[PDB]
Amino acid sequence: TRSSVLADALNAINNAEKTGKRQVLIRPSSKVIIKFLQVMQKHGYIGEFEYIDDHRSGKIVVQLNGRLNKCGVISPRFNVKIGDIEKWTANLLPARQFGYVILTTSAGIMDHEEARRKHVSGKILGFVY
Amino acid sequence: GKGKPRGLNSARKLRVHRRNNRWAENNYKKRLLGTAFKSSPFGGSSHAKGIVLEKLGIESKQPNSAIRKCVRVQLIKNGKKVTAFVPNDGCLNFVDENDEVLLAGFGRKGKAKGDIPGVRFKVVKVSGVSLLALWKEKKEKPRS
Amino acid sequence: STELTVQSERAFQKQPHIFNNPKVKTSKRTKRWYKNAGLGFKTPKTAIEGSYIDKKCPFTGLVSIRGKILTGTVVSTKMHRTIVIRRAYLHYIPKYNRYEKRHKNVPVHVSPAFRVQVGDIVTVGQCRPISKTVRFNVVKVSAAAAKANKQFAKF
Amino acid sequence: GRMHSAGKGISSSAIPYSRNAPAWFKLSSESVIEQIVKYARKGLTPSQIGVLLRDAHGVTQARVITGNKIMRILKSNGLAPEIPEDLYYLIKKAVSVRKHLERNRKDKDAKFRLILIESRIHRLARYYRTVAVLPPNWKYESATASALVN
Amino acid sequence: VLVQDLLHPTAASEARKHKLKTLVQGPRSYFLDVKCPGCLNITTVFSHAQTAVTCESCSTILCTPTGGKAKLSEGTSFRRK
Amino acid sequence: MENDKGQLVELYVPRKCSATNRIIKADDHASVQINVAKVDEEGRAIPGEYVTYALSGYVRSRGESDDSLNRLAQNDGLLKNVWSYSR
RNA sequence: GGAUAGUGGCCUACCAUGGUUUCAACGGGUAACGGGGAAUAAGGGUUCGAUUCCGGAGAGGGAGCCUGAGAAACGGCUACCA
RNA sequence: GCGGUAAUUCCAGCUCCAAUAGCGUAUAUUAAAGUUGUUGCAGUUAAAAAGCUCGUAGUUGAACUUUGGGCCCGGUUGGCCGGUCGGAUUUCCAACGGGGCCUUUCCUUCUGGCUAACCUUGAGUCCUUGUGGCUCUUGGCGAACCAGGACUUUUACUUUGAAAAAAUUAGAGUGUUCAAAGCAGGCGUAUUGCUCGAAUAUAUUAGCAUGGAAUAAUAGAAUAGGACG
RNA sequence: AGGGGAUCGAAGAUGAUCAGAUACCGUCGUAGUCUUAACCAUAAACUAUGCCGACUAGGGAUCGGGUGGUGUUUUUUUAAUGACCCACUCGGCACCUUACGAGAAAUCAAAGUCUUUGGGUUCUGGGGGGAGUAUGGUCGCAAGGCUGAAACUUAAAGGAAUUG
Ligand SMILES: [Mg+2]
Ligand SMILES: [Mg+2]
Ligand SMILES: [Mg+2]
Ligand SMILES: [Mg+2]
Ligand SMILES: [Mg+2]
Ligand SMILES: [Mg+2]
Ligand SMILES: [Mg+2]
Ligand SMILES: [Mg+2]
Ligand SMILES: [Mg+2]
Ligand SMILES: [Mg+2]
Ligand SMILES: [Mg+2]
Ligand SMILES: [Mg+2]
Ligand SMILES: [Mg+2]
Ligand SMILES: [Mg+2]
Ligand SMILES: [Mg+2]
Ligand SMILES: [Mg+2]
Ligand SMILES: [Mg+2]
Ligand SMILES: [Mg+2]
Ligand SMILES: [Mg+2]
Ligand SMILES: [Mg+2]
Ligand SMILES: [Mg+2]
Ligand SMILES: [Mg+2]
Ligand SMILES: [Mg+2]
Ligand SMILES: [Mg+2]
Ligand SMILES: [Mg+2]
Ligand SMILES: [Mg+2]
Ligand SMILES: [Mg+2]
Ligand SMILES: [Mg+2]
Ligand SMILES: [Mg+2]
Ligand SMILES: [Mg+2]
Ligand SMILES: [Mg+2]
Ligand SMILES: [Mg+2]
Ligand SMILES: [Mg+2]
Ligand SMILES: [Mg+2]
Ligand SMILES: [Mg+2]
Ligand SMILES: [Mg+2]
Ligand SMILES: [Mg+2]
Ligand SMILES: [Mg+2]
Ligand SMILES: [Mg+2]
Ligand SMILES: [Zn+2]
Repeated sequence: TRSSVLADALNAINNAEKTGKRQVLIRPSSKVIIKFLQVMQKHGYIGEFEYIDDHRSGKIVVQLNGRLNKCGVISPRFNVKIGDIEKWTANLLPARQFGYVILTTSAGIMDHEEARRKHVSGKILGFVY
Repeated sequence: GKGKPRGLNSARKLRVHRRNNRWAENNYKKRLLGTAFKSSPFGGSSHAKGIVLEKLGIESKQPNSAIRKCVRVQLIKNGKKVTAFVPNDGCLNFVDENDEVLLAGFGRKGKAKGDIPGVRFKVVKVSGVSLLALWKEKKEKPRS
Repeated sequence: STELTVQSERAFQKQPHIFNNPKVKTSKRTKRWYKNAGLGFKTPKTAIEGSYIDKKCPFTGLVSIRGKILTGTVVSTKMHRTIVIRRAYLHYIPKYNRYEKRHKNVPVHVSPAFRVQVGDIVTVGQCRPISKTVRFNVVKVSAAAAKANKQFAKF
Repeated sequence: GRMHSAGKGISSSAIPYSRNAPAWFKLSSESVIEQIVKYARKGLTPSQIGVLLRDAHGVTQARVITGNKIMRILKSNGLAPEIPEDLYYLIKKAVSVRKHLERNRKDKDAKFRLILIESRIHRLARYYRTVAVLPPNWKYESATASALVN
Repeated sequence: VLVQDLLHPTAASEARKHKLKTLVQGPRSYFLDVKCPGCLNITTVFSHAQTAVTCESCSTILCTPTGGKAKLSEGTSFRRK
Repeated sequence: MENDKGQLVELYVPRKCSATNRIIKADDHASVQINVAKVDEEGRAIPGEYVTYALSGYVRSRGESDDSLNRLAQNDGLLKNVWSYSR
């Protein structure tokens, strides 16, 4: 049974890109998926996306460009202690100058750079590059 | 995920499971079972001193043909009996029955050396002096 | 616990030094002392209204609450006038960077000013060693019955 | 997918987007609630009623023409059974399977099947029991099940 | 393939698909008003009846149940809505 | 890939698949670049002057070379119908 | 209630039947004093700490106790064992 | 792996190599070891999926409930000017953050004590044609927190901070002749004395105190024994 | 422990074969093979491939179910039926072709979406022997099942593929 609804949304996006597609249907969407989708978008890693309203949990159509190598999820949402943020980005980003660890914090779902700027931390959602 | 838990609360399962599986580590299990202290002719200690019971001529393994000079030694703190090799040319002439000798391991973590069957130790001293010195003739075997 | 009898001992039960002079014709028979335990724990009316003795009652007795103020949930009410609570907590194990459920049972005194039942969340205040195991006293019930009456008969 | 067998059958009602209307549907909440009742008065399960209302009448979904689910309507009018319908039909079935296993102590398949039905029963009782629709420590015993259902 | 409109699928290729695999789901069963000229009124049947729907007044029949779509009783007529 | 002070560094900025905007690297010797001729009034095809498209080896291997070119050239004006953005 | 410097099954009397446990009780092992710490350097870790500082315990083994503010003291006494 | 007669390997001579006041050997442990795998292993055939299904403990568990829009306030980098005798502040500017309002929006709640802040304004105005600007009391802001009452669903996570031994560790300062160290020392009238120090960081699980309200739990009103008065 | 006991047939006895032949082949044939009531709990019990969920690629057959047709065939008077044909769609047992992708390879629509390493969960392995042995526990009438060590020994054992 569906354990992470986010996990499906990322792996879907990932398989689209890999296969050269320019869009994906995803199912079933969530507040969290949207916000994660939103961060990637803000940073260019996908185009526009549309929420279609089945009278249920939602579907999403993402339009993706091809700037995307990987968008991954972090399966237990481990707590990060703001100083540990460095250790995550390093572990799992390609270089120190681009790419993002995106994570959930009391002050919103935000990438680590915004997290750094706002001086907050929390739990780790996933990543983009 | 194949096969380990990934959950945020599966820490206990993950420790236990490790503990359980460490017992497949040959070094780990000997450490905790206390094999050293229990079996093993030395205490678990680096050398041991014993007494020379008889001089053996151990025939070497294939593909090698030789007589490997050795000694049966009874460990002083132990009475455990052990056969040990007497390194270098001659040197068997430097020992004698009832002589005191200082045995050490063969650097092989237990386990026999090369073509010598059974032997896991080598002689380092006799009557308080050391082969090496006697061999290179910079010292002499003591009176009695 | 207590319930009934109140004078059910070999020794006459009384609050110490709370004299009621027989010569003086009073209309309540027994003069009763109580206190406000502090930290804003309301001394419940069952204590002031009460007639039970209990010298380990935080409100009518000779103990005091000072130190830790813990909450836990009731797991045994077999002991006369004392209970056991389970205190859950997740214990962090660094190497795996996750947690494991742990618990501790804790024995606490419970004043007959309270009617506790298995399932209730209860707030307890540390007091002086009250027995071999008990260092705690039920100070408020942050519960009730956990919906008991709402499983009754059929329509 | 499918809790007690290898089956992967995706298969259900595809309910309509339109949560109100049917616009060609006249009548009234008044009418079909009355309808819901007299049916359940004959001794009909809510499911049966939903079906019965779906075919002979126009009742697309009872919950749309009426504000409520069919079982809730029943409960309100004081018509709800001692235990929920689905638990009932599990117990009723386990009874019929057991009654057969008693007559056929050589039918290992039936033994196996009984276990499954009861394992589903006990898990469902555990649910209802959690949400107060069954008294705490309500329990299915086989020695007493035959009474429960007939 | 490689680039297409998931948001505006063609009605045909949407029509051939399974009811739960359309873009948003809906049924593909209909209702109908059904009459046998012996009587003067119109009962409303569901295209997949299961219950052998008996007419308003006359115990006649109307449709037997099947695997899916109910089979309507031989000498009759109907409209969809 | 600029540097410390504005200077362009790291030789060579690779082409991209007109279709997937992924890099077309050197050993990608299955990729393609189609030069399509600009033409003037009454036929005639204006030599040395093209509408041009590139196409990754990936895409052509996956057999998507023909559909993808269709869409590309058509939303430039060199095709008139043929390609449906719906299915 | 007694005893204690004093809380407390600490002990006694009466009364009750409780208390802990797969979230591992209870039992066994430890060539186990605990800690500050040591060694090994991508990180995560692994292994070690009798031993300069803090805490605890002991004075051949057990128990008892005198003096005294403070000891169940051993460069104090008493007894038994060795 | 060499040695059974021309031994690149033994016993030596010669010469050469490596580290050098030091170098070898034994035992243990650490790194290599992603061969214990949380990060991060492997299990068709190399070692390894229980014959099969049910199932308790345990781990895990779909989506949805204040979002959007408007207004003010004051911060810290950075630009372009520098006014000024290296750094300075206003306005032009973007950028990144904090707070507080109004949007249908408890902020625990009364009962006063307090008021710092403007819907105020009472006069007018230093002065750039004036909302640029602050002193200034007589109708009109709560919450900023005192303290007395009366009552509060329960957690995880994260933040900042308090409480915190030294030595060790990281690390600043200082020319123990260098250095390991040490916490000294450095200037003069070196005849009656002047003076810089003896930092900082880490210190985590738990407990304490504060801010956040995403993620994940908990509780709520359905035989109404519901909510406010 | 009863019944049954045609057949085939561990054991046994034979005829041949052979240097020998306790066998292969032939003959006789006990248990057994079948059934009831109870035991036993193991098989290369095999796909040598845990389960649930998602995604990633093409093709023609087939099993079940359903939908669509001024399709075919059955004649009667056209139908209704039925069997058949075409298109589609769920869910099966499989095959074909490819490989973006995986692997040490053989190969693999999973053995893919893994150093760009995290959906959930169960289980097992950690060089080869010693050995599924010893010992204790437990189950069994028994045979035996489950659980299951070490000392010591050893430089390979092993897998896939290539050429001979
Ligand atoms: Mg093993
Ligand atoms: Mg011998
Ligand atoms: Mg009791
Ligand atoms: Mg399914
Ligand atoms: Mg299951
Ligand atoms: Mg169905
Ligand atoms: Mg007592
Ligand atoms: Mg008892
Ligand atoms: Mg255990
Ligand atoms: Mg010790
Ligand atoms: Mg230790
Ligand atoms: Mg120590
Ligand atoms: Mg010691
Ligand atoms: Mg002492
Ligand atoms: Mg001594
Ligand atoms: Mg004794
Ligand atoms: Mg003493
Ligand atoms: Mg002394
Ligand atoms: Mg020679
Ligand atoms: Mg030579
Ligand atoms: Mg030489
Ligand atoms: Mg060295
Ligand atoms: Mg990790
Ligand atoms: Mg391995
Ligand atoms: Mg194998
Ligand atoms: Mg299997
Ligand atoms: Mg959820
Ligand atoms: Mg802190
Ligand atoms: Mg310090
Ligand atoms: Mg027979
Ligand atoms: Mg025979
Ligand atoms: Mg014969
Ligand atoms: Mg024989
Ligand atoms: Mg087996
Ligand atoms: Mg097979
Ligand atoms: Mg296919
Ligand atoms: Mg048909
Ligand atoms: Mg060899
Ligand atoms: Mg071959
Ligand atoms: Zn009719």
